[PDB]
Amino acid sequence: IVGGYTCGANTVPYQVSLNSGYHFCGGSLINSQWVVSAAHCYKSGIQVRLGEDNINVVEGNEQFISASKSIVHPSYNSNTLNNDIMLIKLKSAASLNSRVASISLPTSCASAGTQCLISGWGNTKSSGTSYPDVLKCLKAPILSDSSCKSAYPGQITSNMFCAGYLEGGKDSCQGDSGGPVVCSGKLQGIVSWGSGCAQKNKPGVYTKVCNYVSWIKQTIASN
Ligand SMILES: NC(=[NH2+])c1cc2nc(-c3cccc(-c4ccccc4)c3[O-])[nH]c2cc1Cl
Ligand SMILES: [Ca+2]
Repeated sequence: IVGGYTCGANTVPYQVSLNSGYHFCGGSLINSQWVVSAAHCYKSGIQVRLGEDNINVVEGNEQFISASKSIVHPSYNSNTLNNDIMLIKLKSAASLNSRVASISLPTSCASAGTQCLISGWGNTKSSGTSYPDVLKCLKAPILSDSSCKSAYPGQITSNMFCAGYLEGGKDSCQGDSGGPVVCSGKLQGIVSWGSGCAQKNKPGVYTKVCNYVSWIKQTIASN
């Protein structure tokens, strides 16, 4: 997260870190046994780390659980990143509490101008690589579809939306991918892609979760 702030330990209880010996992507807990992340964050050997703040220090509250299976969306396109969503089933259910809680799925899509909270342990520099130990937060609005398509002509599908600041300076970045975009307490987006981080007129693009609620529910119900 570039231009953001320290969230505060466990103030984002649904945030998870996907780990394979290092943190590579974020994700969101939606119930005690399933996490939603981005399809391009898929790899085998994933350990989901819940209740984290400093990802390099066991401070207490952490629960490390192995993924039993990862389900990348069948229509995920790695060249366009269209349908960039994946569900991860945990080997055992997590113990929920105030520090580890799930976030709700939306019932309707959000409108432009909605202010949302984006969080993660991704890079904090626009130019260079500086990864933080603790969780960073950023409040950012959903942009209009016309501004998004103007920024990324020909690359935005109806399963994506832009959020951020066109002036640059504040944005999500590498390492934040797969993590949550929460608006009014509902999970509306997943950190997906953008051109660089915090560049002027190049906002972040997020997977539009409201278009996948039936898919998520049906997939969880049959697995
Ligand atoms: N808001 C943005 N401008 C942005 C920049 C990103 N940059 C990345 C990114 C860059 C290189 C590698 C990865 C990566 C993907 C999968 C696994 C590990 C790293 C990224 O997510 N993801 C990004 C996601 C966003 Cl939304
Ligand atoms: Ca820790």
